[PDB]
Amino acid sequence: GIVEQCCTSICSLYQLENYCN
Amino acid sequence: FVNQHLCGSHLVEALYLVCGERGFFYTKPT
Ligand SMILES: [Zn+2]
Repeated sequence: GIVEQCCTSICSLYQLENYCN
Repeated sequence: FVNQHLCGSHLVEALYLVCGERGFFYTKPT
């Protein structure tokens, strides 16, 4: 999920936005 | 925006900031 992308790796605000509602 | 590794509590604080009004969803660890 989020962890793998943004924690484990790094994210783009854009990628973090896939996690909004 | 930060080009950093956002983990644990920093992860959810980022998402609160980034989702705003709409809110977000945090899922269970793989
Ligand atoms: Zn910390």
